[PDB]
Amino acid sequence: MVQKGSKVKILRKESYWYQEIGNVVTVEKSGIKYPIIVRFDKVNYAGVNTNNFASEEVIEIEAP
Amino acid sequence: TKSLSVPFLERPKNLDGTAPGDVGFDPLYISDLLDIQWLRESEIKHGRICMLAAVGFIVQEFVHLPGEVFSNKVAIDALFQVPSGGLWQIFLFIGLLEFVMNKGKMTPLDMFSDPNRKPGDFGFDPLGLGKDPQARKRYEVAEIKNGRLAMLAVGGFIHHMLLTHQGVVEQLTHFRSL
Amino acid sequence: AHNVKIYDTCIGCTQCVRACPCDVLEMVPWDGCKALQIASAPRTEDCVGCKRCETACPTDFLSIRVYLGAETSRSMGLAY
Amino acid sequence: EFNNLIPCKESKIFNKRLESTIKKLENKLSKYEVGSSSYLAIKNTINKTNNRFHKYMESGVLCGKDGLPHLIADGRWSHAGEFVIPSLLFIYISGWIGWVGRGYLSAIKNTNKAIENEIIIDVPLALKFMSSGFIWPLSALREYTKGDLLMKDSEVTISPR
Amino acid sequence: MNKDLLKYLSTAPVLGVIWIAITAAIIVEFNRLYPDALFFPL
Amino acid sequence: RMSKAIPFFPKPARLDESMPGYAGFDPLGFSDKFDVKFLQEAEIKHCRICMLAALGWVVPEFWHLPSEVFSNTSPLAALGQVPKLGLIQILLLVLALEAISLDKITFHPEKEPGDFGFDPLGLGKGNAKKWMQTAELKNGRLAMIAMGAFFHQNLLTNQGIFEQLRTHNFFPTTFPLH
Ligand code: CLA
Ligand code: CLA
Ligand code: CLA
Ligand SMILES: CC1=C(/C=C/C(C)=C/C=C/C(C)=C/C=C/C=C(C)/C=C/C=C(C)/C=C/C2=C(C)C[C@@H](O)CC2(C)C)C(C)(C)C[C@H](O)C1
Ligand SMILES: CC1=C(/C=C/C(C)=C/C=C/C(C)=C\C=C\C=C(C)\C=C\C=C(C)\C=C\C2=C(C)CCCC2(C)C)C(C)(C)CCC1
Ligand SMILES: CCCCCCCCCCCCO[C@@H]1O[C@H](CO)[C@@H](O[C@H]2O[C@H](CO)[C@@H](O)[C@H](O)[C@H]2O)[C@H](O)[C@H]1O
Repeated sequence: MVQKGSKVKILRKESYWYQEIGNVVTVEKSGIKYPIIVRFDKVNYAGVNTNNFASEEVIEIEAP
Repeated sequence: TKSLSVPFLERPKNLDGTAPGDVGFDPLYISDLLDIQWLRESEIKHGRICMLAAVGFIVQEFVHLPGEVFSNKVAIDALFQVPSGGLWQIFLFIGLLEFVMNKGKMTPLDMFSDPNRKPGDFGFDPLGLGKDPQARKRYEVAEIKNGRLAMLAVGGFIHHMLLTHQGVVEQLTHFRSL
Repeated sequence: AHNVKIYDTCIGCTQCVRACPCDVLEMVPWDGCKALQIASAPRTEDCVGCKRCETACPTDFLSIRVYLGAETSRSMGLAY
Repeated sequence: EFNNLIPCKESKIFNKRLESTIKKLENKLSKYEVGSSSYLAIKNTINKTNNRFHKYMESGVLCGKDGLPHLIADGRWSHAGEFVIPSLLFIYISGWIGWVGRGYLSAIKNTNKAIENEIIIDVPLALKFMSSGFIWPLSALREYTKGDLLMKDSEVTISPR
Repeated sequence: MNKDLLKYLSTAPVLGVIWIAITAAIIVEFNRLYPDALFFPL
Repeated sequence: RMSKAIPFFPKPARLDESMPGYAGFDPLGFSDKFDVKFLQEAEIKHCRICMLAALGWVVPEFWHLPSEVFSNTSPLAALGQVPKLGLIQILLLVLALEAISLDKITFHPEKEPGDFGFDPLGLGKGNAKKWMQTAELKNGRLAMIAMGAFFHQNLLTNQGIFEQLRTHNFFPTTFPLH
């Protein structure tokens, strides 16, 4: 289960962080189309280091 | 808080007075730039080479192997006289020693990876001269002090030979000033 | 006119609407995000295609997109 | 082979170049007084020029019809000093620089100062890596066979295709 | 030696210049003492 | 834990004592990256080529085929002297044999490395398989080293091995060749 503190690999192809690992910051309730908030070490081209993903778009690596 | 040998300077943090030869001498604070374990190993190794080299310089002035190739009583000139093929065999044998003695761990990153590895200690005491703990501790300091002295001596011997082109003893007996 | 589209990754931050100098965009109610709103482009006949909206958008990739299209006096920004 | 070339010591054009170069310098020398700083400077150039031409003559480097040294870089060992030996020297040095630089980069990534240590170098850490470069070929080879040299293709970011 | 000063001497451009200057000096000094090495002598 | 051949290095992870010719010698660790069966096949193929090559390098010095064309005791010179049609036939055999090895490794990966089912006399059948398997590799490894010697020395001397030893042509006066 993806939850706060999980390390996840990104599977969204249009993402700056495609195939990279980020840290889950929060998971939103339900009904939200992209509830998994992930933070990254690298900034993208716009200068941001956080993005929202669906469950389909991520896969867990580490447990917490 | 101060160095023992240079009393107006703060003691270098990595010199704790434990290691043999330590009188807190590091006024340039090199032991802050470089790893102290690697520095200690390097110091002993430079010392052991120079001890042999010092003896080498003298004995080569008197004793020789057979042949005119192994003549020449000036050590720096003898380097270019002897067979070059022989120097390669020494070099490659030293290479093998360096590899085996250090168990293939030859850099500051890995040489002291094993906790038991201590600078200069290759477990070489055939005759068992350092069986007594107290005697060995004295010998550790004597080894370093003699190595330090031999380093400066060999520095002399070489520069004297470059200046005169005479042997060590030849120069003393026939001392010519500048 | 230029085409402006808003995709469902919008997080309803309002920054595109605030950035727009031609009042092309507005926020409308939505269920899809925590902010309970989405950007909308009801007045694209006034869009000049400056792309300030896209500059403002924090999502990766963008949630608002401007496809430059058929030019008009409005879109070319002519005062003559 | 190399019938279009000749050893520079056998070359008449190469020798004429020496003569003409010196002849120019001796004309320049005649404008100054013996013992003057200018005179001594020109003399040093004359000596240096002579040394260069004689060094090349004694080397067995080949000369073209222009009377200039031409280097052979096809791999034959009689011209190893012209390219192969310089090449080995370059690879050894350049590989060292690369290897120790790669090692430092990886070390600081395992810290909180991953970015700071790129613009403000951790000099002790850097010197440790720089000191360890002398066996970079073996290090690199073992790292390759261990599977520590390369990331998997699936672990590196790519754009859409 | 002062830690803040040492930190300043560790900045990229200062180390950059010092290291390049030493390297450049080494090449200059090799060419000053062993000039005109078109090839390795053997 | 540790390699037998290099006691201060770790045991190669993907090699075992059960393998023929095992001495735990893989310091560069090629067995970690590349497929071990493939390396074992490759080693055996080199072994077999070099054993024939080594023997073939020396036998002509003692006895050769009855002609002038097959009389060159320098093997690399002999290659230029002998009939081209003869060399073509040797090549076609080699190509035929490699077609069979290709077929083995492609369509029969179950088979043991080096196993072409060739044991007419049943020498390594019963309780001598392990022994002969090791003997094959040890003799092959020796021949591989020997072929390094033979090839490079012939290049220098343009003589057979026994001709070199007899004339005492021990040192290179001919390098560089080109
Ligand atoms: C194949 C041969 C071989 C191999 C594999 C080794 C391997 C090693 N040597 Mg050994 N060494 C060798 C031959 C070899 N050595 C020979 C023939 C001698 C002369 C007897 C030495 C004398 C020697 C000394 C004195 C030391 C080593 C050290 C080492 C270790 C570090 C090597 C290094 O970083 O060098 C790469 C070289 C450099 C990073 C810089 C030096 C550059 C050249 C080679 C020499 C510099 C001369 C110059 C005058 C220095 C002073 C300049 C100025 C400051 C005044 C490593 C285990 C060191 C050690 O164990 O430290 C803990 C060490 O201090 N070796
Ligand atoms: C340790 C540093 C390091 C290493 C190991 C590499 C390695 C590589 N580079 Mg990269 N590169 C680097 C730094 C490095 N680079 C820097 C600083 C730049 C900005 C100029 C680049 C810009 C660059 C480009 C544009 C390209 C490469 C390419 C490559 C690859 C082929 C070789 C090459 O073309 O180099 C060429 C690189 C240069 C000429 C740049 C100079 C390298 C500097 C001098 C190294 C800096 C060393 C560093 C300051 C040392 C500090 C260490 C100390 C603190 C311990 C190879 C993977 C090529 C590639 O992708 O091939 C597949 C390629 O096209 N590099
Ligand atoms: C020539 C090919 C060859 C091959 C494929 C092998 C393969 C093997 N050996 Mg053997 N070995 C060989 C020659 C070879 N050996 C020789 C000549 C000796 C005598 C010293 C030995 C002595 C030996 C011992 C004592 C042991 C092995 C072991 C092994 C196994 C693990 C080590 C390894 O992966 O080595 C692969 C390494 C290489 C192929 C050498 C690296 C080559 C260089 C660095 C690269 C470039 C080479 C060259 C220029 C390329 C030319 C290409 C060609 C087209 C011309 C593996 C099956 C171990 C084992 O467990 O046995 C089952 C073991 O304990 N070998
Ligand atoms: C040519 C021919 C001759 C044959 C020559 C032949 C037989 C003579 C061969 C002599 C050899 C065996 C001497 C061996 C040389 C020994 C060397 C000099 C040892 C190096 C030690 C190092 C310097 C250790 C340093 C270190 C130590 C201190 C500590 C470690 O930690 C680090 C290292 C860095 C390894 C003759 C005689 C017949 C005459 C004829 O006319 C022509
Ligand atoms: C010999 C010779 C020649 C030729 C040559 C050739 C032809 C070569 C080739 C080569 C090749 C064809 C190669 C390839 C390769 C590939 C690859 C793939 C690579 C890789 C690499 C890497 C990966 C590396 C890395 C590193 C290191 C190791 C160090 C530091 C840095 C770095 C990290 C970068 C000539 C005639 C000129 C001259 C004479 C001699
Ligand atoms: C057919 C060609 C025949 C010629 C081959 C010649 C090569 C002979 C190989 C000797 C064995 C080398 O074995 C190799 O040693 C080096 C140390 O030197 C080891 O290297 C290890 O230590 C070094 C320094 O000590 C570290 O920088 C490195 O990170 C680490 O991997 C390798 O793990 C090992 O694989």
